[PDB]
Amino acid sequence: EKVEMYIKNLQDDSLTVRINAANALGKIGDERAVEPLIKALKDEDALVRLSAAWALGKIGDERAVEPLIKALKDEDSDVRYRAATALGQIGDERAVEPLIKALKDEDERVRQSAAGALGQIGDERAVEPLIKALKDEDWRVRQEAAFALGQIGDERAVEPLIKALKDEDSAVRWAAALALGKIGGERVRAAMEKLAETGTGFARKVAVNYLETHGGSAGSPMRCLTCLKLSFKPLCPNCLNDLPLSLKVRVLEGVSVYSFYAYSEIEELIKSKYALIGSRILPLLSQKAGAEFVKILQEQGLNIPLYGIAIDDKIKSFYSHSAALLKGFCQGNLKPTYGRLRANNAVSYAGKSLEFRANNPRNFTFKGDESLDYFLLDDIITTGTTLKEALKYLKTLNIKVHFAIALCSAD
Amino acid sequence: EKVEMYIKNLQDDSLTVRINAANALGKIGDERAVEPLIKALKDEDALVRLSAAWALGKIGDERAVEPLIKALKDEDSDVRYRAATALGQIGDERAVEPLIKALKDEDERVRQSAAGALGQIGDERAVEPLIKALKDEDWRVRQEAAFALGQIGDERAVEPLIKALKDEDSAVRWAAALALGKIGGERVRAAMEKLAETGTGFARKVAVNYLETHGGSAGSPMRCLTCLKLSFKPLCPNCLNDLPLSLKVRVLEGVSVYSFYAYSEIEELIKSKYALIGSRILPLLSQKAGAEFVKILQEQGLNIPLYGIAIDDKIKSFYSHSAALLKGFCQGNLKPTYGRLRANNAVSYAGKSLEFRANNPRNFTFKGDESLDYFLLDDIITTGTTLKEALKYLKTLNIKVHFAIALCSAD
Ligand SMILES: O=P(O)(O)OC[C@H]1O[C@H](OP(=O)(O)OP(=O)(O)O)[C@H](O)[C@@H]1O
Ligand SMILES: O=P(O)(O)OC[C@H]1O[C@H](OP(=O)(O)OP(=O)(O)O)[C@H](O)[C@@H]1O
Ligand SMILES: [Mg+2]
Ligand SMILES: [Mg+2]
Ligand SMILES: [Mg+2]
Ligand SMILES: [Mg+2]
Ligand SMILES: [Zn+2]
Ligand SMILES: [Zn+2]
Repeated sequence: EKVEMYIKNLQDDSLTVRINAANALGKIGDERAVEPLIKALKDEDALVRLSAAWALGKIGDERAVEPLIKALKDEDSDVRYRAATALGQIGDERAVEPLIKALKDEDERVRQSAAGALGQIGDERAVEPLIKALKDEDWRVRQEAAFALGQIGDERAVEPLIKALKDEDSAVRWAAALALGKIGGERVRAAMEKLAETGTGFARKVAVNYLETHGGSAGSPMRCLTCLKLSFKPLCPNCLNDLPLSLKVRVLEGVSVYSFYAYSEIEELIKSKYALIGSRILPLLSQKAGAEFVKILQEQGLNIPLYGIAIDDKIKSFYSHSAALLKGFCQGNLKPTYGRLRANNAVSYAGKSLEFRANNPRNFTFKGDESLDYFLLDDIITTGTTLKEALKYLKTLNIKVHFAIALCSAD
Repeated sequence: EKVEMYIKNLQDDSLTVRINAANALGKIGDERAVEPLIKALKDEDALVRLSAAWALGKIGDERAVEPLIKALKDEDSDVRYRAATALGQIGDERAVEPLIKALKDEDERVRQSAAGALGQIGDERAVEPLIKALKDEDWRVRQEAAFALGQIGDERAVEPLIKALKDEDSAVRWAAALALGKIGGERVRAAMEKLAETGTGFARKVAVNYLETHGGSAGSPMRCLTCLKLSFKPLCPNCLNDLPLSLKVRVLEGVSVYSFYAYSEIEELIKSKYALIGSRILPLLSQKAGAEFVKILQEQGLNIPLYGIAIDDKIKSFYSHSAALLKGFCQGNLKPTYGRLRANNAVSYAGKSLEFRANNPRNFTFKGDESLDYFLLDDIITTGTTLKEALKYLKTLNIKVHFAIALCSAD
């Protein structure tokens, strides 16, 4: 590195060489450049003074705090702006009182950068002056003071920030709503409830999102089961989107079988198929799967009306589980049919060997129109025994089965 | 409707007619079918008894509560299961004590359906018996008791549910973690902190998501600026994904100009370009835009290395705003270049008429290799004055400008 070369270039006669040396020492900043840059703050030209101030904040050494405090009283508003920004970047408590005075500066950029620096330092002494800054003539200063109050997290700012939600500027209302959510509490919850209902823009977005996780509280309010956010469906769209959809194809009895999820990735959701609460989760997964499958059929060219057959469930389930899973999957040219195929025995293959499954068949029975174009759907495929049996049985009845869907794959 | 026809079919001699009448009255359920269905609960066949019980819960009339309580002591476990489910669907407090006894049933399905019904009713009296049910031999009963305790929301269940996070079944741990998050509090926050760090599966997912919004609390912890969730980037991927990306194309000086967002949809994020906190939001938006644009170039066939030129920013910004916006956009065959194009005046067109803009030009200056394949990038297009001027200037210098990018559109 050339750190020591740039340190020498700070005392050059050429202005463009002195400036480039200060900017270079801001990127490749070493503690060796701190003392030479402190001297560069007393340069004749303001372009060198502001570049040295910028570089000192980028280095972050506590030695530059006192000369940067003197640079807050500089004749040039660009040098004052850089000194205020740098003081917050360093984060030393000594800059708090000098930065509080900079909040009353003539230049709106110096006021704004001093407010942001006070939030970066996080000292409680800045709370009252930043509350006054929420009534500045420049909206950029108001916005920066609201953001700084949220970074400090002092409750003394709650009522002034609630009044800032009625500001004329959209970015100021947004900064105030954010600051409120960062502080939290009962007065904030009540302000968010009014802002979500009557507010607009990004301020309303913050309020709506805050109430999804904090508000709406009740013993039994409908919530998402993977993130606990308030949601009418047991899986919010964000959580549903995060579920890994892995498409696989196997050929069983000449019929193509499509799976959409791996058992290892949705194990708990599958295990909860006979739970009261975790029941309505599977129709959400099959709706996601059916939407991708309908695109596959269009790419294939299979645009004929198709009729779904589900393996009829027994009294061991809370509701018509297969009917709900099939109703969710069906969309586009897919249409659901109920009670066409049923097993004469209620044996469970879960956790059983391939030998047990092959020796315990479900005696299938078909009851419906045989001239229709069908497809069968089931929740999971482990060994393919159940599907091979259903396909073989319907093939003997001369029934058109275009494909089979097994939502989840364990094979 | 045929409600009164099905009411008569309940007293038919044919078994298949009596069953279909009870099932039909469960879908097209009227209060007129309640008294006939109460009589159908005392049928000789269990298939009629369970269908009448199912239909009574679907109707939800309080008159069926007492005969369904008697149906909890039925000889058939399928009729008991249906009576327990229906009692929770109605939600009458009178079923609480009879359902508490059903938690000790021989059939694991009756115990499970009674636990879920107790959670639907929401009465506090079920808390202690449901806590005992968290130690059932059947994991489906344990899972249902954990879900029911979360629906009641009584704090007496916190410590037994914290012990359920160490259950041998994955769905039971998941149900217990959900129930804890639904109750909330300091003991829950501490249990979520250990579960997020040391747990696995969906139980860990719930814990991680709960801590993103409730935990990690500090005065200045890095948070998302649209949902307040803990996030190192000022916009979490979920919030970034929700931002409406609207691609538009205009031709300025023969050069195609691409925009990716509407000003009306990201107004506050654009307005905050010169704010300290809201600064790093725009490079996130241009990274999202550049990822879609790189797919457009591949579809077009423009696979040549392209070099980005940004309109150089002045001392009015916190950092190199254009450099950060260009660095975020560039990916794939797009490579960034800095300080090649600069305006000799710092006039601001924001909120000015088309007349003001056309009479106040930015005297552009190019400094770089002219033989390169370039593209220019800017944050917003309102009237196209700035872009028409930059393109016209570079065209006179015989410089290859393949296209222009204006992240945001106000035109
Ligand atoms: O590919 P396979 O080896 O045939 O296994 C798949 C079958 O296993 C499950 O049924 P199960 O018999 O366990 O019924 P259940 O719904 O009563 O648990 C599942 O619902 C499928 O029907
Ligand atoms: O399409 P147009 O009509 O030319 O307007 C677009 C220009 O307006 C803004 O610049 P501005 O002059 O406001 O600079 P600023 O960043 O200092 O506010 C923006 O950054 C573009 O340069
Ligand atoms: Mg099954
Ligand atoms: Mg559907
Ligand atoms: Mg500009
Ligand atoms: Mg990038
Ligand atoms: Zn969710
Ligand atoms: Zn977010």
